[PDB]
Amino acid sequence: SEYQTFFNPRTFGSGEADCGLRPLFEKKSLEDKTERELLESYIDGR
Amino acid sequence: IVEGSDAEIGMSPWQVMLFRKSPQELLCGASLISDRWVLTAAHCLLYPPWDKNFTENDLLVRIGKHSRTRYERNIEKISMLEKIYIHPRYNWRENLDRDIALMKLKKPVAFSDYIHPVCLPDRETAASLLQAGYKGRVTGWGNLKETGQPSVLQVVNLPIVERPVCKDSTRIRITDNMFCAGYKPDEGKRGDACEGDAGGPFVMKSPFNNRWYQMGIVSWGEGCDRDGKYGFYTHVFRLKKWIQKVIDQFGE
Amino acid sequence: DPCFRANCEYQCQPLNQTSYLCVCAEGFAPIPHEPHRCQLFCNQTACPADCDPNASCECPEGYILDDGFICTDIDECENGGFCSGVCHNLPGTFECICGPDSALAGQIGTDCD
Ligand SMILES: [Ca+2]
Repeated sequence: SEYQTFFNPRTFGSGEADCGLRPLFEKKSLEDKTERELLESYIDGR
Repeated sequence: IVEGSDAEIGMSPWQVMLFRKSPQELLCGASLISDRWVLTAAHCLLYPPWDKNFTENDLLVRIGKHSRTRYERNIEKISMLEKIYIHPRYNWRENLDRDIALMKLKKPVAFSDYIHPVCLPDRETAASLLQAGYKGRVTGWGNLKETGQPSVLQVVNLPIVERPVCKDSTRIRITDNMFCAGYKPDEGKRGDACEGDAGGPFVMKSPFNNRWYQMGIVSWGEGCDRDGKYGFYTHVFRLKKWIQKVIDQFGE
Repeated sequence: DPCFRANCEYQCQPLNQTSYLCVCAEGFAPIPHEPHRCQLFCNQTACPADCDPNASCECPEGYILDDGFICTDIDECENGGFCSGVCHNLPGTFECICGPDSALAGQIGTDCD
């Protein structure tokens, strides 16, 4: 998961580098009950 | 959240509950973006007509909550506000345009399985994910219907709607700082945010890096979950410039 | 009666002929810095919330509305962020110790140093 930081931790605080990764899910290779519904919605009919 | 479902434990580690001290009651939703910064809607903090004109001491920021009412000791953490920052161009006396506000915590919060910050979108991710049909997720402890509350955090996935269609769904003036989402009646599914959910995040999972990005902030609507109507959210990315200004000047 | 020139917020209790003590209603107590004024009180881990009879509840400082319309003490020590040193939790507040173990400094309700 390559993420590019945008803020400066001195004023933003810590956490940005590991943002968006849920300890109980992404970090444990587990998915929530409706997550796939979101990904399925990226389908682009032509 | 109307027509949603119970969230799973740790499903939204960035969800924040703005709790009023007097009287003791849920005020609005919000989100964690770092260990010291919280994002929410301006009208939650400032909008006198709806009994909203809060100072930093008037409320508590509660992070890592699941239950709406139970003081979840050992899980949730109560942080105190050092300063509230409302967008300078937000004017409640006129509209809910630029409905956004930053809250700096006195002390950094400690992350955990239940407390973790959400990502803010970059140019590419914003243009790429904010497209009609694409579904985002909304969470909050607000009302279950227009007209009564949930025991635990509610969650619902809603599709982004094409601007023109949003513009036609209401007589109310719409700006570029907002976007709308929700199912159309013929789509056969329901769901929407409602009173109490404001300030909460509208998140999307990036198919590029598997991370969750906050694309919007629950802001307003006309009633809740009405056919033909859509919920409106503050366009987080279009205000990212202001977010950076505030964090740079007052970061420390 | 010593209560004539007394500015008791709720009620005045004659002690003798030269003194008195402002008292409060069940659930309240004199404010430390303004003894003539009253406010919700609790020295227990949990106390009934003072909700409206006809229900928007109130809790004393240091407590938080919990299930069953009860004000539960906030444990600032386990919570973190309230104290930077050795923290001992108290009903309605907390004690925070720090500084060199040789010349320890203590605070109540506020961070230390
Ligand atoms: Ca305490």
